[PDB]
Amino acid sequence: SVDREEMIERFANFLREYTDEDGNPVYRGKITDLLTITPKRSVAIDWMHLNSFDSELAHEVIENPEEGISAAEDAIQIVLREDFQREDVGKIHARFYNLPETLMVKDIGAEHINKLIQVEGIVTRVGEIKPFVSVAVFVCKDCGHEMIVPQKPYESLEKVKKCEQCGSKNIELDVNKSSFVNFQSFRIQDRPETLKGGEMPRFIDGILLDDIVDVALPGDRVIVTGILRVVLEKREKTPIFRKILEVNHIEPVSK
Amino acid sequence: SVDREEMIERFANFLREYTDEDGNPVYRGKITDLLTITPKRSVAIDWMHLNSFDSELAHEVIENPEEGISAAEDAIQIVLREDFQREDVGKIHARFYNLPETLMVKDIGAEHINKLIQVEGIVTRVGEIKPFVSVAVFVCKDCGHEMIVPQKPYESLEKVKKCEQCGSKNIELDVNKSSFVNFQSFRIQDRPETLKGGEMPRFIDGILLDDIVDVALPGDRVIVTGILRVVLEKREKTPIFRKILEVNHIEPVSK
Amino acid sequence: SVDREEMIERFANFLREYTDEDGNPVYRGKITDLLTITPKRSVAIDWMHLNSFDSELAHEVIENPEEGISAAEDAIQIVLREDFQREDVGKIHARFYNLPETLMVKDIGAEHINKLIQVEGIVTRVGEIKPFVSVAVFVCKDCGHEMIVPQKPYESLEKVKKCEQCGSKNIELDVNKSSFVNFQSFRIQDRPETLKGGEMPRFIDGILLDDIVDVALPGDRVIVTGILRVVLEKREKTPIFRKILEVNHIEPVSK
Amino acid sequence: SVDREEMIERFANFLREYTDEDGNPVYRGKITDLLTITPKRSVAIDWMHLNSFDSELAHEVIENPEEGISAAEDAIQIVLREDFQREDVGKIHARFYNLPETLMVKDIGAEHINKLIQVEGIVTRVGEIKPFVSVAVFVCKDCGHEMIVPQKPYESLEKVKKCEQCGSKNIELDVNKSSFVNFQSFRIQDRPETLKGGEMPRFIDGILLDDIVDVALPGDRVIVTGILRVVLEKREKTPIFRKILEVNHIEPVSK
Amino acid sequence: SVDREEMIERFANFLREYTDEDGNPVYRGKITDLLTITPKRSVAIDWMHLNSFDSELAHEVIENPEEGISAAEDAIQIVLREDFQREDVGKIHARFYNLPETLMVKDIGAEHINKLIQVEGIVTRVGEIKPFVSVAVFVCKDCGHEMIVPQKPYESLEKVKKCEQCGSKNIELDVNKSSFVNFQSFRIQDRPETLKGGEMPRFIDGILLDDIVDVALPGDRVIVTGILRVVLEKREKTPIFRKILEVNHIEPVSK
Amino acid sequence: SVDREEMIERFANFLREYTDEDGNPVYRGKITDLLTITPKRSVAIDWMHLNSFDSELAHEVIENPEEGISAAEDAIQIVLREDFQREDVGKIHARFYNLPETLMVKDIGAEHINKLIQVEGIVTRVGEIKPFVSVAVFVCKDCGHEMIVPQKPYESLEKVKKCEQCGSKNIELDVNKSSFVNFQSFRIQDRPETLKGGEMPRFIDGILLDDIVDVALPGDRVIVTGILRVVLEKREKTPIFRKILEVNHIEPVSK
Ligand SMILES: [Zn+2]
Ligand SMILES: [Zn+2]
Ligand SMILES: [Zn+2]
Ligand SMILES: [Zn+2]
Ligand SMILES: [Zn+2]
Ligand SMILES: [Zn+2]
Repeated sequence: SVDREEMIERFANFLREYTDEDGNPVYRGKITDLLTITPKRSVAIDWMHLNSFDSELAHEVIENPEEGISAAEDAIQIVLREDFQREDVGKIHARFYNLPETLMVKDIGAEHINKLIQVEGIVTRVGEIKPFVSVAVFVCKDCGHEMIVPQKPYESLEKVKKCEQCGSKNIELDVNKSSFVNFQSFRIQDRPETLKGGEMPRFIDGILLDDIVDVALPGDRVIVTGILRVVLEKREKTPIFRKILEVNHIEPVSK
Repeated sequence: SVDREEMIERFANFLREYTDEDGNPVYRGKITDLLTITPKRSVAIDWMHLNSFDSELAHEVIENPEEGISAAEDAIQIVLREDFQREDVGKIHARFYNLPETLMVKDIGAEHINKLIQVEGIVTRVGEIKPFVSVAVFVCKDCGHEMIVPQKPYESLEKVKKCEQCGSKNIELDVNKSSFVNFQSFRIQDRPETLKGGEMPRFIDGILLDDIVDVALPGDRVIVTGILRVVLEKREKTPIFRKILEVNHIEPVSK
Repeated sequence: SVDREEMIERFANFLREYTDEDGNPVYRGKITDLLTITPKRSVAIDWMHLNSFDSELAHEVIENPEEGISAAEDAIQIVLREDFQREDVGKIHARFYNLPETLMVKDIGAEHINKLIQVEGIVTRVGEIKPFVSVAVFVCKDCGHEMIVPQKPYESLEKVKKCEQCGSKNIELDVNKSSFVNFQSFRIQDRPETLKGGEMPRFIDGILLDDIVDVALPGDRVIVTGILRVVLEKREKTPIFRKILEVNHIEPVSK
Repeated sequence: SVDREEMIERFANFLREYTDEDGNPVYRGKITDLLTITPKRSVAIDWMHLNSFDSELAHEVIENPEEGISAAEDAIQIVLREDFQREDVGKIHARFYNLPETLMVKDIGAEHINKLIQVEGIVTRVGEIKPFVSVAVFVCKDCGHEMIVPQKPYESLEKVKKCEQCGSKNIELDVNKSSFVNFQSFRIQDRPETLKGGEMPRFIDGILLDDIVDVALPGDRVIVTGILRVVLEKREKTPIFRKILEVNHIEPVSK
Repeated sequence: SVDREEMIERFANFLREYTDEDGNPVYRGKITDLLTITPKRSVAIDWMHLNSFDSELAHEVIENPEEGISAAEDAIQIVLREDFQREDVGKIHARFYNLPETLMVKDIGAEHINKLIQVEGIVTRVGEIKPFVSVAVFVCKDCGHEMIVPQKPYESLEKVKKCEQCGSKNIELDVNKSSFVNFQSFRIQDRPETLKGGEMPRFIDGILLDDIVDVALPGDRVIVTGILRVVLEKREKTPIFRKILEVNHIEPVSK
Repeated sequence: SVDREEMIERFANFLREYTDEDGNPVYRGKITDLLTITPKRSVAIDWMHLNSFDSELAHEVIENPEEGISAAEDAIQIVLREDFQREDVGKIHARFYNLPETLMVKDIGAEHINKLIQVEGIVTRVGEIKPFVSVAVFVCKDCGHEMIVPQKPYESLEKVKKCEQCGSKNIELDVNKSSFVNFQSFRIQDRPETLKGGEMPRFIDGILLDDIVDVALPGDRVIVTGILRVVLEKREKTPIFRKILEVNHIEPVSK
């Protein structure tokens, strides 16, 4: 594998040095679009650009999308600070698109768990848009100590009943110090055009966070990139799992 | 930010010194209307008046509506005592209206949590009117000690199983010493006129207390000001939240 | 307020000394009607009579109906013993009627909790008639000690898991030593004649005990007097309350 | 009241000495009918006979039907042993009929709890016939000790988690040593002939044990004697009760 | 009663010595039919044969069917070993038929609990055929000790949370060492021919094990012999019971 | 029985030495087909081939399919390493087909528990395809120790609340180190052609793992081989069991 520390360096270097056919550093341009009047909160990164620049790294985001995306996001922060003199910008997402192989909902299985995959499909359902705690801060009601606990949208809420410093059992979730972002579920199934003869469309539930929330409604067909995540079924006692697609990138397709 | 102590002083000074086009101190007049035969229990404050008089403070009520409204209410109490020789008047509400930006139900999201927002919409549902304990007094059944515990209409009831003085586990809610006000839920969604082409109306549940209860019924379109509050969903184990609008001001709009 | 001890003295003196236009002590007469063949178990008291005789006390029953009615009932017991030579008569109810202001079901709110109110309305529902334990006696299955615990018809049953004398956890409810009276729920809402133009009738659930049970059925319009009581909603975790009218006096009205 | 010990003596003396118009000791005859080929398991006792012979005792069965019926049943056992030389006969029921006042289902209330009452009515429902443990024997799975615990058909099952001798928590219900009798529920309501003008028939659930099980079906109108018993409603937390009629005697009436 | 030890001796002697009209020992013949190519797993025993040979014992199987059937089955095992030189044969059932009195479903009651009864009726329902653990073997996951716990098809599963030897709480049900047989429920009610004039057919649920499973379907009228067993109703807190017929012998009847 | 150690040796020798009519070692060929471009993850083994080569072993897979299949799979791994110089190949399934006796769904019973059986039938239902943890790895959140716990698709998930090394109660399921395969339920019942005259089709639920998942849909008639497994019914307190067929081999049949 590729070191975390090192992976960032190669991502920084990719952003600032990759050029298209005419020599324009495209990622410089994109990183610039984070600074305008009505800015963007994320950088869409074309996998093919990355693969042509550093294919070893390109493969490591599909194999380890977690440390990969995190590395890229740190890198974006670096070039902002070093090259644009901007430190006080928020979380900026790294959103990879246009992956080598694009598979169908029916093709998704155990061999994808924790790996970035591209999926074509059609949106069947969309949730209402609720707040998610991306980072919860628990404050000790007694000694006043603060504890930072990042959360995961597909997992359950990780509380902490005991104070890490004084050890009192009087703790609460501090909504002001905590970090919320918009959250939205959606369902996506295989497109009935690519199927049948008497076949059954399979589906997959997925989640959308922050800036990519609300991009789609029922009927829209889409290409989405994401991580395939598993979580045990309701009862929490069967060795069988429920699969959710933590979306990293969406875009419509003109039918 | 602005100090609590200081924030009150600026609010007092705003109430007694702000004048309209002709020089009538309007808030003096309003504070006066608390003392008539069939009095009012609140002072509607026009944000624009405030902004023109002290814009730093005006912005601090939208950013910190909790300490802001509380400050204003204390100030009302001060001018009553100092300028009208009235101390025995009850809780008088500070109700801010006419905010700079007025957003739609569909626009409400994580970025509004704990911030005063203005919302235009249409009332879909209204609850029946129940008593709420705005302040509960728990009395020790054993040593007879009294404990004051203010409540929040959107949160759950905060009991106290242990006596703060003698430490006995025999305590009850004393309905006479406790403070009740009327409570009423309502639902408000985006107005179908400002939507569609095939779009879905989003909604938000909201709460009404004391003097503003029962001001509206299903069908009425309204402009409401309030705080966007979050509370975890039923199960209390998912890091996803339910959003409620603790209303600070309502008024109809003649359709 | 008025002392409990003293309040009784003034009620005794009201019963035996108040006379109508011709000088007949009406309450002497009423107290007498408790002693006939098919006696009554309560004395209806006309508020106006009381107000004209002792208005300070008359106001204290509307403000403190609990200690007020209780005081009056003790007084009845006194005149029975002192003036009729009767000690072995049961609980005799004090039932106040004809109060100064008579409000509607829609007018009932937080500002009435624990205060005697008069309400006009129409009966929508009536419960089946069940036994209520007005006074429960718990007996220790071990040391045989007896403990008296008066109950409230709108509250839940107050048990006692521990023996007050020997401290054994083997206790039961002794049905023979305990005191039961008939109990009956009913619903009353605003009369559709005093409403609408497109308005919604509000309702209130209420309870009837002992001699006043079974006085009314669905369709009958009535004027009832009673105490407005609150109790938390099902879950027992929301600071919102359910309101029940513990009836102190009912009478039909010929429509 | 009348002593238990003594009450038996007067019952024995009633059975063997009471004579009708011609001098036949009727209860001797009845007690004799317990000994034939297809015997009876109970003695029907005509209240009027008893009242004319010993009215003090006759009133004590209506006031204390529990110790009264029990006394009578012990007495039957005495005359069997002393006068018929029969000891090995089973439980023989004392079943009182023809009481002074016969009231209607709608008349039944809190003033009857634990008192023998006569009721006329019509059977609406009958249960299927299940076994009831009239006496449960619990055996210690460890030290083999036996404990006798009589049960009540309207109450719940009284277990015993702890051994009275060795104190082990390994105990079970021994079906062989335990005593079972047939049990059958039924519903009886006021007869529609004795009602209306727009009136609602009230009902009461009742239970039948052993030899009187299966005596009636839906449609049959009956006069039943029995004890009015109370037991708390489902939740077991409201001071309101459910009333059941533990039947002591039934007989049809030719409509 | 009759001793267990002794009871077996008389059963052995019955099997090998009872002869019909011509002197053929019929039970020798039957015991022989356990040894053929497609053998039987039970010996039907005609009660009348037994009664004529040893009526004291014949009555003890109707009074104590549990120790009686068990005794007979041990005896079959004895003659197999002693007279046929066969030890490795499985559990062979003793299935009694043709009892003196044959009663109807509606006649079955508390006076039959734990006694072999014959019943005529018609099959209304039959369960699907599931495996039952006739003998469960629990193995200690820690010290590897094995514990044998015979089960009852009408009772619940008797686990054992603690190891009888080392006392560890890590135990599981070992499916390989445990003994399973086929199980099948059925319902049988009184035949509508032997009823009515406006009468209601009563029913009884029953169970079938091992070789007698699947012998009947809905519509078939049958004569079954079995034990009447009781078990408490769902809640497990009312002293009322549910009755099930543990079938010991079935046979069709040509309608 | 046959030793585990030894059983493998005989299986290795069967794979590499068994030849058909022309002398081609068929299993060499099959093991070869695991190595191509789009390889297979299992070796279908024809029972008849095995029976003709080593019938003692052939019978031991039907009697002990668990240790049998496991032995065969180890053997496949041996020939791969020793004869193909391949060690890094995954789990490869041993899938036995064409057994001596092929029985019907209605014929399946307690006498098959834990034995490989062949079943003909028709597919009625098929589950959606979920991930199953074939091997769970639990990691200690405290001392970082790893524990391997193989799971069973028909059983429940076997957690481990205590750390095997440090003994901390802070443990979680590590999805990355854990092993997942696709899982799919299906229902199969007797074919209506081989039945009736007024007969009822019986059914059996079954499970498919890994490479054999998704091979069939409702309507397809099939011959499947598998293990008959039992597991207690929902409540987990009745000695009755639910039967599931852990499929070891499927194939369609052209109707
Ligand atoms: Zn702390
Ligand atoms: Zn205290
Ligand atoms: Zn005690
Ligand atoms: Zn014991
Ligand atoms: Zn052990
Ligand atoms: Zn550890």
